[PDB]
Amino acid sequence: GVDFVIHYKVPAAERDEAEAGFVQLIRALTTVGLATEVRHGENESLLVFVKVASPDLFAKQVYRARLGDWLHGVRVSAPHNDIAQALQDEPVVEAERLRLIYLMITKPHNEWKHVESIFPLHSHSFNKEWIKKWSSKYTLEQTDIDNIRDKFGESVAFYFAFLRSYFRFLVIPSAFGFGAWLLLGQFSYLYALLCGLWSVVFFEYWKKQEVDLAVQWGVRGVSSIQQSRPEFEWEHEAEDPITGEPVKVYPPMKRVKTQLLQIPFALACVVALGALIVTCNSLEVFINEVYSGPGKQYLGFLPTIFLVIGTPTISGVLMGAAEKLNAMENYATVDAHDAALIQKQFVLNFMTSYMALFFTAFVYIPFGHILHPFLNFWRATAQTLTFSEKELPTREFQINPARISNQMFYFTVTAQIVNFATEVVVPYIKQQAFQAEFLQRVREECTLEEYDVSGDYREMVMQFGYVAMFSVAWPLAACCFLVNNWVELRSDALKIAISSRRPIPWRTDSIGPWLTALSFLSWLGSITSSAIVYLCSNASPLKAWGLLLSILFAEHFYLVVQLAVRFVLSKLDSPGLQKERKERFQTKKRLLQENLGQDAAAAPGIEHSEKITREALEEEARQASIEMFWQRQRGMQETIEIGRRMIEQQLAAG
Amino acid sequence: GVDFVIHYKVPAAERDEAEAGFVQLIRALTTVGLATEVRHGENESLLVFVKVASPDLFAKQVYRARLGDWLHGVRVSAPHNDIAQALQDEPVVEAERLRLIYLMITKPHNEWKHVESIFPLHSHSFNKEWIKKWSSKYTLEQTDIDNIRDKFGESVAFYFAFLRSYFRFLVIPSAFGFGAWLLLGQFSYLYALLCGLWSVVFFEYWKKQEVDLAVQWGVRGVSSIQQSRPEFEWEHEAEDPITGEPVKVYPPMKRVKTQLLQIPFALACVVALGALIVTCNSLEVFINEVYSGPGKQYLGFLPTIFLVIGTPTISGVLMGAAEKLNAMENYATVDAHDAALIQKQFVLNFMTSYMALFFTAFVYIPFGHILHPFLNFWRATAQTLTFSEKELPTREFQINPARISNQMFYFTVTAQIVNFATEVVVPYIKQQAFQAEFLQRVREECTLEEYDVSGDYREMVMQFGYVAMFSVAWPLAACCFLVNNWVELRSDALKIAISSRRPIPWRTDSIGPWLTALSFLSWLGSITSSAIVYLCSNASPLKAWGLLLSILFAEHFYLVVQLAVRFVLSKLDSPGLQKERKERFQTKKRLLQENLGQDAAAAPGIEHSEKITREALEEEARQASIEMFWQRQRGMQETIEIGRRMIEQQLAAG
Ligand SMILES: [Ca+2]
Ligand SMILES: [Ca+2]
Ligand SMILES: [Ca+2]
Ligand SMILES: [Ca+2]
Repeated sequence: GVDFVIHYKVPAAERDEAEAGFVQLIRALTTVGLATEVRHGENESLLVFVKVASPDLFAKQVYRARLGDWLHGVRVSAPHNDIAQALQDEPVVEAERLRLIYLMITKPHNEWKHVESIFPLHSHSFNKEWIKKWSSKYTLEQTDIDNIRDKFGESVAFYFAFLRSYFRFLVIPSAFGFGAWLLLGQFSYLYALLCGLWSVVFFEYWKKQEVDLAVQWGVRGVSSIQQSRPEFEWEHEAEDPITGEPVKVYPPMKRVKTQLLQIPFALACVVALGALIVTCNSLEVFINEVYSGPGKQYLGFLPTIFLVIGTPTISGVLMGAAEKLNAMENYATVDAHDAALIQKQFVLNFMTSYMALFFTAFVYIPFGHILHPFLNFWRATAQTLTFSEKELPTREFQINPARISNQMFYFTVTAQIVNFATEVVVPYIKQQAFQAEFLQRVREECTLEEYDVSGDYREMVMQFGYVAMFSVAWPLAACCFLVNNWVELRSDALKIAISSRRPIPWRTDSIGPWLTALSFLSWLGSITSSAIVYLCSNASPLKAWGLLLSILFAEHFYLVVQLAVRFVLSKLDSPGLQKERKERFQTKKRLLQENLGQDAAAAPGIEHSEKITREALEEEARQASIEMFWQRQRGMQETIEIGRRMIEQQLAAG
Repeated sequence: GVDFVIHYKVPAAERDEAEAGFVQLIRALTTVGLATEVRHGENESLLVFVKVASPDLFAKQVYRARLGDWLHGVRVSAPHNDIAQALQDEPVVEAERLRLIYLMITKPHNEWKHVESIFPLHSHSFNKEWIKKWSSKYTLEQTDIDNIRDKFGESVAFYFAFLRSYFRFLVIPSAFGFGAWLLLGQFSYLYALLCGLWSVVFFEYWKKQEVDLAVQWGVRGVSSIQQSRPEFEWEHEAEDPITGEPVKVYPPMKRVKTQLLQIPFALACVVALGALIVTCNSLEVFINEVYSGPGKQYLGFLPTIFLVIGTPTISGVLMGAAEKLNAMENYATVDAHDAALIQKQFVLNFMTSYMALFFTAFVYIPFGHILHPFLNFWRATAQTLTFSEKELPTREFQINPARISNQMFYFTVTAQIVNFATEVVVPYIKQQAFQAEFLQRVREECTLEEYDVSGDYREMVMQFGYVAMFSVAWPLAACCFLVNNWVELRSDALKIAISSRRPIPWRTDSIGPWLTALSFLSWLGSITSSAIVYLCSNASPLKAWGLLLSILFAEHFYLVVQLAVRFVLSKLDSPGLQKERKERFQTKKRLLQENLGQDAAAAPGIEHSEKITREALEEEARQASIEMFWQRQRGMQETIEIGRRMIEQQLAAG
């Protein structure tokens, strides 16, 4: 097991001595401001190793960070022992350390004229047992995820927390999905209902989980604490309505107006990518269904090639408009900025993941006769390419309902197998192609890319969409994903260890933008599922009332289930919210104890009512100093006897 | 201006001396336990006047109440001056006083074997200027509502706060409603969209307002503080997960199961009342449209008579099932119990308010030919009643599309005019029929019923439903309500003063159950409006795609607008939530100041990095006591020069 003695590593690119020297000078000048540097240079770029010297001055800042998080309400419990030494009963976590030191480097004490990167080194001793402990287990445990947070951070930890929770909830649709396939058959108006019921439950349950995890890990509300973006544009400067600190203000409603440009942007993505996909699909239909002679197997690959060339090209242009629009929307924090870019990308992701299926389930199978003009375009076009005047041989366009079954098999089986290769084997091959002890190891790790949680997030989010929307045409889809996800936990853990450098510890109290993505896919999947069932069941397909009622009932079934599930979960106890609400109580309680001598939160004796008589006496006397207003027959019994006397008097009248 | 010197009044019914005497004895025995009693008896029932004697012992309990509200998080700011006398810079409010002693009277220190009632006396001096100041103003102000809370309480105050906000938001549909009527015409697929847009805005805006009002009045979360119901059934006893106090527990999910019986209950109400209303409507059609000879004007009243007899009779039975089901659901607090009974009643209210219109807009006008079997039933039935064998004269059933216009005129004009009479003139007539100074006045006031906020709440809530659902067939409806609501503010204030006794000060942080009612009416009104537009426009009415597309677009327009409005409002500042989040900050800040000497929330000088060198020296020495692991070239410049030396060395290779 190889060891490490470094906290962070800073490589400074060496182009020309003039600026490279200046870079090395002041970067050193600043780093030594608070942290030790040992600078050994390898691979034509100098490597500045940085670690905290004084542990006394470090824990003084770690504790100061604990206070900051607690002050703004991010941390549930204060470190109010007030002595930093004895406060290490809650010891400094490696992620907590690595994060806080990263800040000292990356706070406004740096970022420095094209520094190559800043990254911590891995822990081979930890990564070994990591992939080992998980490859032996059939079932992961919460403490395993807690360990992930400890060494890497909540940003990485939540994904595994999400993937794990999504994995076990995926058992349910694997159950009645197998049962639907085994008994009920394809296109069942029952699996769709159970799929909608499931999607609502899993989503609402995970939202409830995120609060608990945020409280457990003490990151609840960390999103509005992180450093604001440098290139954030602000019109004026005011006071924080909470903290009172000088915050730079930019009109929220002015941002809302700018964010309205996502509506035409989204349509542009649906049109651009959609036209690209529906075109390749028409070729796929023309080449296979409509014959076109020898070389068909050679020709069959050609439309697939168009996708590979077309997708990054068209979406790359659209991404430029996204990145440009993202800056215009002007986000205060790095958290909000990257979360908005991801949402913009989701429209691109949606198209390149489902449009092939939409074309099949809503255009191809239920109608298909509208594809004839598309087919003729390829008929004439291919004739030109042939160069020979003779017509390409042709046969009647016949609709094959097995198309939706073949595509679903790809996305659920074949596409997931080539995923394991692309996500793991291809990066590992790159290492093989590349092919003191610290330095060689550090050379290696310097090369790798930073781990991106977003890539792993969408792979599962887009996968969920397949279940929510198109699994009614292939009920065995959930089972294929269930198997994949077990390996996905292992595989993603494996690539973090050896295929990428250790990511900077970063904190979030939610999966973020992916929540809306899941929620949208779940809703649209209620319309999609039922609509597919009606159209693909194959009486004449009466689009008028037949299609719309199927959608009307299933969508409203989804909406009612939504209200039902939330209602039930709202009456269940929530550990996360209970902790925060209890600390707040006791904190308020403590001040009361200190201020009032422990005695607050009995009833006076009857004899005290004589003191009551005394106060009435004192009132009368003060009024006696000075008409009907002050009348009292004082004493307990005097009133009783008068009232008693009244009782027999009133019956005397009767 | 007549004055008062009493806080509360307790009349004890006198039937037979044995129990009436026992009632008078111990009720007195208990009342004097903490409060003064003067007992003068009038109108065959003894009147026990109760007021607080010791003002020193009273403010000691008022302040203790302030602490209680603040401790549980209901109050934003503590009364932490700790001296009750100087804490009257926030003086004791009359409602605050009256509420707290009502508790003193009615907590488990009473309720006492059929005590007639317990109620405070009005303030004629205040009620005079009340109706005066509002009858002079064109526009009410927040401070006017604040005054209402002061003398009556938040329960009464919220209604007027709701009515006022609902009144001014009702200006908007009065605007484009007049415009739709003036220009666009009836059944416009544009007013409906603006109606849905408006309903979402007003509702979401009011929800935001309730938080602010709750914070302003310091009642935020008071619902889970009030005394639990005596007849609440509890299985076991545990500790409050927050307070730690012994709370009696009843399984929430066991209640959820019991609450599932509202689904068949609702259907029973829709069927029972629905059958009753659709029957009277068939008579209305038979008597007017289908002639039936002389006495038609006399006969015309007969179906209306059926409604007046039928409605309280059928719904009275259904209410018994509601009251029975309500107890089974077993609610912990009186707040939750009455809120659930109101929700059950809403189904009855919904039917008796809109079913006549549904019959017109969905059965009568767009079809009507399905009414022929209903008409024949009355044809034969009337023949039997006539006693003469000769057939009743008959004429062709002809559909009149002006029916929906006539009914809408009733509900918006005529029904609101007879409302002013029933809600104000009829109670005032009752006083005229009824026709020392303390005695005369208190005798009069004892008779009056307790003010019910629920009655005034539904009148406006059911009115809102007319706008949200059926105003597209009568766009001038909002204007008629706008005029009514201005008077409604005045009139309801007038009946509280003279038509009813002063209500006990009671606190809530929301309008409660009416929120869901408004939200449901707003949603259903999106389907109702568009469906009405399509069906009542009057090509053949293709129910299949035509009706459903109209609903599909308008409902989804509603759902998207919902997300849009919430998104916008979520980026606006909320005064209520800002106060609570700031106190929590400063409270946490204060403890930090006390504990750490005011100094927490600069950067060390470069020379300190020599102390950094010192700590590295201390590390080495301790390791020196004891291979590649501990390597350092100490000092700022030693690292710089080595790195510098590396620079020209690496270029030498090149
Ligand atoms: Ca994979
Ligand atoms: Ca992955
Ligand atoms: Ca009225
Ligand atoms: Ca009213």
